[PDB]
Amino acid sequence: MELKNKKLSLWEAVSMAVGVMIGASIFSIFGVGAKIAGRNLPETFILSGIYALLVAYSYTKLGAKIVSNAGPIAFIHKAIGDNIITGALSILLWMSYVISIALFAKGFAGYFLPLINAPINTFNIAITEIGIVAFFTALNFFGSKAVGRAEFFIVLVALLILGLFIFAGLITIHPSYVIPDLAPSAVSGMIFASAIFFLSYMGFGVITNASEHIENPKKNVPRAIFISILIVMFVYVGVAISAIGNLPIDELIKASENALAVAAKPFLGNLGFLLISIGALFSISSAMNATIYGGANVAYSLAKDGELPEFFERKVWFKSTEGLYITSALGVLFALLFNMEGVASITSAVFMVIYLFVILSHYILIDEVGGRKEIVIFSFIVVLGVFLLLLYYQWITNRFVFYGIIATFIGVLIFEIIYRKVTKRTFSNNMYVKS
Amino acid sequence: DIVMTQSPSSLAMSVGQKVTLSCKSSQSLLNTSNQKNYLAWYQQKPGQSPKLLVYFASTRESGVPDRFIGSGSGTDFTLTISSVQAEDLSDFFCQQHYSTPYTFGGGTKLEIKRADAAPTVSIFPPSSEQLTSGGASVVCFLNNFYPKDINVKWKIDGSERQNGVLNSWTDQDSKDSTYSMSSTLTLTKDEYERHNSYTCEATHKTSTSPIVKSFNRNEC
Amino acid sequence: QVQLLQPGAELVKPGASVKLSCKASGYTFTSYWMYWVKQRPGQGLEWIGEIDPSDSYTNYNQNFKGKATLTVDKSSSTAFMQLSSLTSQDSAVYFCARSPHYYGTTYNYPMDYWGQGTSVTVSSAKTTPPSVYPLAPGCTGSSVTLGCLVKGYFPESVTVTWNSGSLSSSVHTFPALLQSGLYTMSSSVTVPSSTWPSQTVTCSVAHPASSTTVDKKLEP
Repeated sequence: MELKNKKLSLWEAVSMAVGVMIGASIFSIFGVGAKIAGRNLPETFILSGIYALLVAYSYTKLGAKIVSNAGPIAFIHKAIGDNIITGALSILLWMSYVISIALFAKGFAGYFLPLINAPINTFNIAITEIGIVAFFTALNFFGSKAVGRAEFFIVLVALLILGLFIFAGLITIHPSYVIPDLAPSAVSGMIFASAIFFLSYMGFGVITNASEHIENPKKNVPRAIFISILIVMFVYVGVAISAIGNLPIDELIKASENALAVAAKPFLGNLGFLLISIGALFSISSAMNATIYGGANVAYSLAKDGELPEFFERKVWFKSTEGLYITSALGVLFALLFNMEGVASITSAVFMVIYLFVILSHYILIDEVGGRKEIVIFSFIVVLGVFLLLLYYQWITNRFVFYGIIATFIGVLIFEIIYRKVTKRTFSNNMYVKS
Repeated sequence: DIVMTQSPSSLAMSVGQKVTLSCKSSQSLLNTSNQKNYLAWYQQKPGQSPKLLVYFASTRESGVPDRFIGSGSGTDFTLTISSVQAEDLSDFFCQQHYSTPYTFGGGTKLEIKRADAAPTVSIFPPSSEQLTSGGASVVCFLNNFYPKDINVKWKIDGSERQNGVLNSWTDQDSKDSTYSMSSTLTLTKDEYERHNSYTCEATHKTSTSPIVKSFNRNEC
Repeated sequence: QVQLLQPGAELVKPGASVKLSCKASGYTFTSYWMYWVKQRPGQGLEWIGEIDPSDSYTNYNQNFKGKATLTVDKSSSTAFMQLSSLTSQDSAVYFCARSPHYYGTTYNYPMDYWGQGTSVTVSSAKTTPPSVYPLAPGCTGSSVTLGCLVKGYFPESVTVTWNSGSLSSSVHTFPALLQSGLYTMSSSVTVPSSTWPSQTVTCSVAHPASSTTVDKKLEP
C-alpha cells in the first residue's frame, strides 16, 4: 500500500502565506505602526520587505534542494547536525506560532468591539482574547477542515476589500500628509519600526512546514516564498499610503486597536466602516486557522518527536492532542502578559534568530545548494543588526517587554536540555532524505 | 468487538472454475462519512506469512493478479477468483480494519480438485544401522494420490498391528494437486527380529481392494 | 524492497520470558504502525496489538494485556515484543506486520508487509540432534523411490536436501510428528532407475537449533 498526501498547488501555497502575512500586519499591528513610524510607515513596509528578501535568498536556495515538512529545522540539521542548538530551534519554531496566535488574538478584538459598540477595557479585550482562542481549539473537533477549504476564498475577499481600499483610497487624499518626514527626530522611528514589522513577512513558516504537502516542492517552495513577499509588499504600501493620507496621525494612535476601520469612515462612511470590520475578522480567522492547522501542529510534533509523519492531514491537530491545548494556553497567556506593541516585538525577535540560523546554514552548505558567499555574509549582518536594533529599542522603551524577550530564548534553551535528558530525542536525516 | 465469520471453512474447486469466498461481520464495516468499507483479504500459503490481496473491500493490492476481485458492502463481503489456477491452493482470511481490536475470520481453506489418482506405494525395511542402536521403524510411502482420504493397515505376519503407527500428510502440491503420505510403524529391535513378513495396505476410494506392498526380513 | 526481519525459531522454558525482534528496512520505521499477530499451528490469526514507533504509544488486544509488551528501538528501526510467563498455550508463530498510518484522519489500514514469523516453542525438553536413517528398497521398476528418516530431534525443525538441492522436482517433505517429546519427520525422493544406484544419491539433514548437518548416502 502506498498512501499519498493531499497536495497544494503553487497559488494555494501563495494564498496561504499571503493570508497569514496580511492578518499579522494589515489587521493586527497597523495601529502600532502609527505610534512609532507615523507618516514613515509606507517607507517602513518597504524597508521591512528588504530584510525579508535577503532572508528569502537563503530560504529559496535551501528550499530548492532540501524538501521537508521540518522547514528551517531540516536546513539547520543538514548544516550543524543533531544537537542542543537544533532542538532549541525546533521548540523556537513552535514558539513562533504560539506567539503569533497571541498577535492574531489581539487583532481580532481590535476590530470586533467597535463593530458592536463595546468599550476598550483590559478585561473586555481579554474576554475576546480567551474566547477566540477557545473557538479555534474547539474548531479542531468539527470545523477545522471546512474553514481550511474556505481559506482561499476568504483571502481573495480580504484582498478585494483592500483592492477597493487603494483604487478608491487615492481620491480624497492629503498629498501633504503622505510626504516622507525627513527630520531625524522621526526617521529613526521608521528604522526601529522596520525591526518590528519584520514579522509582516512571516510566510516562510506556513510554506516550509507544508513543503512536502506542496506540488513540485523543489520548484514551487522557492516560488511561493518569492511571490508571497512581493504581493504583500505591494499591498502593505498601497494601503499604508491611503490610511495616512485620509486620517490625521493623532486619531490613529488613539485607534491603535482598529487603524483601518476608523480610516474608512471619512471617505466611505459607516457602511464602508462596516465592510472593513467584517472583512477584518474573516482575514484574521483564516490566518490563525492556517497558523494552528498547518504550522503549529507541524512545529509541535517535530519538536516533540524529532521527526514528522510521512502521511498526515494538515488541517487538523493530527498528532499529540495535548500540544493543541498547550499551544492554545500560551497563546492566551502572551496576549495577557504583553500588549499589542509587546506581542509584536517578541514575534519578530523569535523569527530573526530562526532566519539567522537559516542564513548560517546556507553559508555552510553553499557547496551543495549554491549561492554568492558575499550576499550570504551581507544578509546575516543585516538581520543581526536589525535584531540588535529591536533589543536596543525595547531596552530604552519597555522594560517589561524587554525581559519577556530575553526570557524566551533562555526558557527555550532550558526546556531543550531538560527535554533531551528526559526523552533522549534525536534529530536525523529522516526529515529530508527519503525514502 | 467485531466478529468475522467466513463460510464455508473449506471448499474444493478444479482448475479453471470460478471461486466465491464469503465473509460476514458482526457490525457494519461501512463508514457513512467518507464512504468506504474497512475489509481486507489475505492469502496464506503453507509455511508462509499471510499476503494482503484486497483492502477497503474492493481495491486490489499492488502486484496481485486480476483473478482476485473483492466486493460486498456493510456486513456481507465476497472474494471472487474469476478462474482458479493450480497454485491458488491456500488459506484465505478476511480481516476488518475498522476499529482498534482488529479481528480475522477463521479462514477458508481452498483445495484444488482434480481427477482421482491412486497412490504409488513403497515399503522400506528398518535401517541396517537404526537397529544396531535398538530401534526399528518400518516405513511406507503413499505418494501422489487424490483425494486425501486414505487408510493404512499394517500387518505383521498376516495379522494387524494398530499401535506404534504414525501417519503424516504433505500439503497439497501446487503443480499437480496431489497429496502424499508416510506411514511409520515403530517397534523395538527384539520385537522386530521375532517376526518375518511386514505388510502395509493402502485403502483409497480409487480401488475396492487395498494396494499391498510387503517384504520378508529373512530374504534380503 | 520493504522487508521485516524476524528470527526463525525460539526455544524457551515454561514460566520464562522471550523478547522477539522485528527489524525494518526499505521504509521510514516511525511513519507506520507496527502490529503483532499470533498463529497457532493449523489455526487462525489473532491480532495482539499495535505500537506507534514515533512515541511508543501502545494499544493491546484485551486477551494479551498481561502477556505481551511492545517496544521499539528508533535508532535501529527495530520493534520488540516481550512475552511473559510462558505456557504451552504460547507455543505459536508470531508475526510482526506493518500498517499504514494516516494521522489526522478517519482511515484505518490492514497489514501490507509481514515478517516471516518467529515460531516459539515453550518446552522443558533439551535440544537434541537428529538420527538420520537411509530408506532403500529391501526387495525393480521404471523409476525408484528413495527416502531419508529423521528421528528423535528437538526442537523443530530440520531441512532435508537431496543431491545438494539439485533434486526437487519429485521430492516430498513430510511434516514432523511428536513422540515422547521427540520429533520425527520423513523425506522422500523419486528418480529414474538408470540413475540409482549407478550415481550418487544423498540426503543432507540440517538441524539449525543444535548446529547439526548430517549427510547420508543411499546404498542398495
